[PDB]
Amino acid sequence: DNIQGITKPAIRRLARRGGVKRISGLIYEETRGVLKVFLENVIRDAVTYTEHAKRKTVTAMDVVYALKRQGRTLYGFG
Amino acid sequence: DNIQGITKPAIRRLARRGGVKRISGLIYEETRGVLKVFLENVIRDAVTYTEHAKRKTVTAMDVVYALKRQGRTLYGFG
Amino acid sequence: PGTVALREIRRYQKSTELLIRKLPFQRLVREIAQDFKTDLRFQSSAVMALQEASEAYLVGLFEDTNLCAIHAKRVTIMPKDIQLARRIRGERA
Amino acid sequence: PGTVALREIRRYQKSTELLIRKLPFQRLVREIAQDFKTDLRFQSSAVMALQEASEAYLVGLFEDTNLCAIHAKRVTIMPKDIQLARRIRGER
Amino acid sequence: KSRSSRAGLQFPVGRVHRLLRKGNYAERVGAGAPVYMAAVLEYLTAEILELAGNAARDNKKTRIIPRHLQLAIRNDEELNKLLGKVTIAQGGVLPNIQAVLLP
Amino acid sequence: SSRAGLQFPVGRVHRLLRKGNYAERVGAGAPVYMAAVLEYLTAEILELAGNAARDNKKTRIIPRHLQLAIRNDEELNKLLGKVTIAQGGVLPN
Amino acid sequence: SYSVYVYKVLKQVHPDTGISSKAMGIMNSFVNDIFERIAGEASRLAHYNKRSTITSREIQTAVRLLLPGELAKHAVSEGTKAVTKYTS
Amino acid sequence: ESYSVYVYKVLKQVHPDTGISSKAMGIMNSFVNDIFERIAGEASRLAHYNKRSTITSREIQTAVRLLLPGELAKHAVSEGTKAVTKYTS
DNA sequence: GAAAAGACCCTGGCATGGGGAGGAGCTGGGCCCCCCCCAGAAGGCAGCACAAGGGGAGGAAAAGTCAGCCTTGTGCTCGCCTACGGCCATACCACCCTGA
DNA sequence: TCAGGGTGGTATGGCCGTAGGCGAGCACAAGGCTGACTTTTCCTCCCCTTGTGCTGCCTTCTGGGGGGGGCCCAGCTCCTCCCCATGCCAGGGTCTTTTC
Repeated sequence: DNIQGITKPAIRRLARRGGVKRISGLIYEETRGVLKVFLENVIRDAVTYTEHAKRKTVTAMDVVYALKRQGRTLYGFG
Repeated sequence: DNIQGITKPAIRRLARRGGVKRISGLIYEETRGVLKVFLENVIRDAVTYTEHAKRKTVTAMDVVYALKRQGRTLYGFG
Repeated sequence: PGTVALREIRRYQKSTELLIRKLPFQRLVREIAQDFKTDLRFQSSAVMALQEASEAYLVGLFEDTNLCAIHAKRVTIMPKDIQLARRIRGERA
Repeated sequence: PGTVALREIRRYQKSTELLIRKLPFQRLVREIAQDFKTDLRFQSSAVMALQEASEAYLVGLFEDTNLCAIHAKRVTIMPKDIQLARRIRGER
Repeated sequence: KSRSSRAGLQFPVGRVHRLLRKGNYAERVGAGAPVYMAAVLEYLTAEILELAGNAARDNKKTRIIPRHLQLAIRNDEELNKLLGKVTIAQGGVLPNIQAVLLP
Repeated sequence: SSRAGLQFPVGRVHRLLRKGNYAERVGAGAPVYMAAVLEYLTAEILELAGNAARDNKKTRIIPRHLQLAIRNDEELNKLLGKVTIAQGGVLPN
Repeated sequence: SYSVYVYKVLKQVHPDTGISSKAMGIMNSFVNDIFERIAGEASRLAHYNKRSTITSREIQTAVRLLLPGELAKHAVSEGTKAVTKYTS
Repeated sequence: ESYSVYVYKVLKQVHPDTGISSKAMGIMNSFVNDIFERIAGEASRLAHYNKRSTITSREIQTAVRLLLPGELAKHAVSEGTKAVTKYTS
């Protein structure tokens, strides 16, 4: 149960970066469950590639492709 | 000039299909501008494909390609 | 003054017809395409494919505009609801 | 109450660091991947790529949520706002 | 021999083979790729068609029209997500209204 | 590259095209065009990312400068609209 | 054009219900789209591992990446069943 | 595919003082290796649309103006027709 | 949707280069542990400003009515464009060596 | 370690002949749709109040970040070769077009 490691201060810093001025008291728990499904999708599309390449180490390239296939390209990691 | 052939009844019928109960009187020109932008964007790609194939007529598939090029794949026109 | 609207919704959601008149829409298509290439010709299926997609884009935009209106505790959709829907789906920020 | 929030907004908008702590993020990632395949190793760059993707996704979501609050004549962003943004986006 | 009966299929594994090769997807194409991608599409078709036939029988009809395919696709959650960018021509929308809108 | 005045490798882009299985035949003008287009786009995205660096009193280019230049535009932002630039941050808004 | 096979599948599942000529011009587009999808994904899967061949492993991984949930589960099962029946 | 050697040359012609950090070089590798697959994925299907088997400067031109915005495609195409012209000549 | 004729490639058979599966060697980088320590999280309390309810007013959609118009279903024509065919011209691929 | 100069060829593509389908243009009703008007009801918008949840601040204590090190399984490379996929031709079985 490491989903509580996305602490309220971290979720509030991420909110302040977007421009949010005041944050409700359910925003933290509601953002945890949003990030959880986002990671659950990407860390499945990356382990798919990893298993196909008959590897056991997830690579930045597996992650970059798993991200590209969801419409979110990422520049910098290869 | 032909943008007003998209009459107020037509936009209101489209909104009723979209489930809109009440419509402000400024929604009509907004929807006309929106439709014009959508059409301008798709027709540009369709005519570019037509020019590449050196044809003079815009085929249905020349529009299906301009539509699947925008993430709006259209089923029913071959 | 809200019952005719509710039966209109129940009528135009059950049907699948094209709610924009074919002749003025084809005129709009022909008048837009001209700025890209003069003396352009269209098929019947080219126009019927442009319209059949332009009448699904607008319906979806309206189902999102209505959601913004309900978010703002309202029933009358306004241009700012369309603007919010378009900004959030990324069509034009 | 709020001017300290505007200065905070400026500070965390001018900065490019990762706002989630790297070790808790890593443990969450390795807890999520355990469901898919156990005994799965990770690179350092792979986890950093995941954390760069997620912290930009969440920051981009918190901008649509703020718009969904300015729409409702509010400044406190709420779960209602997050769901409206995530439904208009297409995720919900 | 009919390779689309050797598999138990009805889609043409031969035509899928020739489409895989002509489409320029790889310099070589295996001997099981056409058979896998003629049972994926056969199953997907058998699923959408079954759902649309059910949607048509729910409307007291005996012929599938694009409305029923759109109803089946937009009523099933998996086909919703798969076909999320698809505009099914002459399909209409799902009959649905908000609860904040009724009297 | 020397014949076409290109700082991007025409031979390498030819090899990439032939090995990338785009078509079974790559012409002699295809990689010359697609090593001037990529070269020009790179020059375009470097001009603004270096101007931003001059705006932050730095002699170095960083992902912050690249994201700043890409977003604070009209056409680069439209092209790179679903791209995550690592260590880029977001525009102060 | 997959019209005859779409007819065969339809007659096999729903033998009483028919299909219109425009509900058939959608199944053709459907099959043509979900072909060019799996085939492009398997092409990427072959290219990344530096292969020249596409097989029923790159097709399976493309199915697993494209189809969601129980769709992918059942499609992978059907594909494996068909390939293991053709091979036998 | 590293373009790091060439991205550094073109900068030396426009900004003769500014450098690129190794983190911002690994981004431009992802950029050029991205618009390369973008252009030659549109110039690829365009051939198959025409039942053609050769990708040439006619299909590269079409793919460029089919993916690049407005004034970008008006310039990206402009540079290529200034390139292939010199290459053949 | 079923019956009937046609034409286009499906499947088998044969010869063949090559692509990847396997065994072995290697090295490297990912996990696991250890220590420190200091910045960050968590909790508690004062206080404050913001969301939500209530109310009232007015103005702008909506519903019904009526008159005009114009889309469209139909018929008819002209012609041009485009897919097919035939012939042939040269562009690029496979291959042999080398130099950057 | 890979791109470039030179050779040969053959297939892909360029150019003219052609004929026929479909796309554009013209009248012509004439009923369904649209536009304008009027009444009026309901919805939007503003204002007030409060009470409550959110913020700001203070203190403490933790656990994540920064190193150092060991090791040990995993991913990359090299060489063999064998088994799989391809180029090519024969014949007909199946997919394509028309009619009811």
